Amino acid sequence: MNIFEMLRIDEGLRLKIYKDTEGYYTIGIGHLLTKSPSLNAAKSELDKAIGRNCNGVITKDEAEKLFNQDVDAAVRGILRNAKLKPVYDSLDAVRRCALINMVFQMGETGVAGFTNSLRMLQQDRWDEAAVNLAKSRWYNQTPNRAKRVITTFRTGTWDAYK
Repeated sequence: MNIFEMLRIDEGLRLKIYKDTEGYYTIGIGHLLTKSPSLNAAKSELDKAIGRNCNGVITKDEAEKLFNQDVDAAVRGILRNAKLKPVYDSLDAVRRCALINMVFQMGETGVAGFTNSLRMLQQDRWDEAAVNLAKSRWYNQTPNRAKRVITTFRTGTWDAYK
């Protein structure tokens, strides 16, 4: 298992514009297009992202490309984030993927607010962090995914992903 595989499992893959769990326009492998209600805005952002007139549809390769960019950007985001980097540096390989996953899903900023959990993670307090992590809107709104991520942080294994 690796980050791509994991995320691929958590985000699914769709070649047509779709609405995510929060109702926002997305495509590919969880690639957010816009928070705007306008499908036109979305089509626009999509064409700008891809570099051609897609008319709401893309190819698999195109999707994978955005995906690569997105994972790369999150890693980097992390590495540049003063609150996040240290955490990431203290974690083992598996747990690193769990952190990237969150960041991909919610943004560096959002993640950066999990102050208490992060601290616990830093200190290797697995179960404590897991409990704290579950006390969140995140958990309450997308429980299955959250559970997967949580478990991963909890155990340092890929069991939740089989």
